[PDB]
Amino acid sequence: EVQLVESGGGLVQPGGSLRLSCSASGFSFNSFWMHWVRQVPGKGLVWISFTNNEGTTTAYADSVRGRFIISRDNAKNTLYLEMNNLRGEDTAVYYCARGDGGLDDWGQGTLVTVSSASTKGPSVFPLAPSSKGTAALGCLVKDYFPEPVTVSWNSGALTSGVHTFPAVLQSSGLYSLSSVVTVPSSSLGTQTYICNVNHKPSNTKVDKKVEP
Amino acid sequence: DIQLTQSPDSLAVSLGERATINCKSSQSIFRTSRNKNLLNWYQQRPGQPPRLLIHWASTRKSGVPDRFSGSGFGTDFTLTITSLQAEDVAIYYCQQYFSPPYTFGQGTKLEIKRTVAAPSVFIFPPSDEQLKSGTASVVCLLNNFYPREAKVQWKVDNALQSGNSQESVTEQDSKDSTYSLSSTLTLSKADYEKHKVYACEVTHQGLSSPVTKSFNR
Repeated sequence: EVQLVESGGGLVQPGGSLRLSCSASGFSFNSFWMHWVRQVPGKGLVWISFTNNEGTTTAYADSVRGRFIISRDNAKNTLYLEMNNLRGEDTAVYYCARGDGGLDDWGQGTLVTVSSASTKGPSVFPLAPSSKGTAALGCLVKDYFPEPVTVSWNSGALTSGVHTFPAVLQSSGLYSLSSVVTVPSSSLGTQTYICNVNHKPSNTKVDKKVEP
Repeated sequence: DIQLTQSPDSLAVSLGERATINCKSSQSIFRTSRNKNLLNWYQQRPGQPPRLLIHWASTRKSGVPDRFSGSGFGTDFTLTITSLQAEDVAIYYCQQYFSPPYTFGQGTKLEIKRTVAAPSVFIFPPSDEQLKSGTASVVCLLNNFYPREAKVQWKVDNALQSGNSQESVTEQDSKDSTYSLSSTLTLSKADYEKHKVYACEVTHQGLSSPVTKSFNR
């Protein structure tokens, strides 16, 4: 297997429209109720909408009724959420889930950012280990908008001891974050360390080698 | 509509102990046919989608450990987590599946109380590539510590900095129950080249006396 995948989220101007999709696989989609739930970053889960097996019954949260439309293409194994007249209070991660008892098999979610601020790619700077048994190193991902940014180390071959910090909004209104990793000092002579930064909203993909 | 009120908003319980989380509904969610209270419990772990734990107020989803159990009737519901494990770090939400809108409670943040862990302190000078750009970011890292309470102070040539630094804390680790923190000191290329000693001083429960990490420009 059961899989639910949300897509179609991105930066949109206030007053704008956006269409979210939820692709279902590994089950008989047409036999289940489908739900949309949203989460404003750092806040709680807010139920947004649901549709029954064939889309004959639909319901909405008060905050979205009149602007949003839930629909399903059972033959295409897809749930949709058409969002109109978007406002800052709609900025959230949007999740889809299947019914029965409650909500199950929630997807990773899609981020919807409602803002008039420009898309801006980050600058990636190394946080190099010093010569002065464990060593720390990282990448500073600075001055971007909107969220998100993803960071991986050695193309995903390095996961242990990695801490990617939550992004913080700077005084400028641009986001900034650091991703760090503690490694054995014994590896610093031969082991290469590369942070793989991707900022899909700006088409910015950066691989940066951090050397001591 | 139906309002779901959770209590407390946040909770700190020790490893191996029991956590008790309340959920009160503004009205009955008991469906006479089927003889069930339509209450769900979800767990949302740091940086993860929510997971269904319990449906029909007391029916645990298959694969969910028996340490999790739901109870209650009418308007008063409870989620109990016995023998708290590190991987239980999450926010817990109750949800009403009786009548739309299928409303959630505001969530209950569950902090795992663990033994005191001193931070490993690392300092990073601004890169030469960033200095070319006209800005200098100095980074101080506090790695794998418990509890959250930490004092981080920047000293540039022993002069106590203020208003020029930002902090970011990671969510409690699901295996070792610690926090990690970054403190970023931001300066212009000009204000940065005016000084020599760049130091980060860390005060935390685990350290006998405040630790200092530094470099000379």
